[PDB]
Amino acid sequence: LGSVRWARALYDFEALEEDELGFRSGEVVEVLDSSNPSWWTGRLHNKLGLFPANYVAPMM
Amino acid sequence: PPPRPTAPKPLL
Repeated sequence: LGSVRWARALYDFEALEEDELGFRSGEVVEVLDSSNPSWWTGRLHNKLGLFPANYVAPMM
Repeated sequence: PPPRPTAPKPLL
């Protein structure tokens, strides 16, 4: 499936809605779901949420 | 950064 399990933040992402996982550039995000082309699901610092797929670099 | 996505978000 080519799923992404980890991704590096390329840019800062500010969460503007309650379902969003914000991060700063360079942070390594755990990717839980990479199948939606726009919004991926991740975990970071014990927070779960959605973030833009093209804001990160899949690792490995 | 790039523009935010505008697609509807899936549920979690």
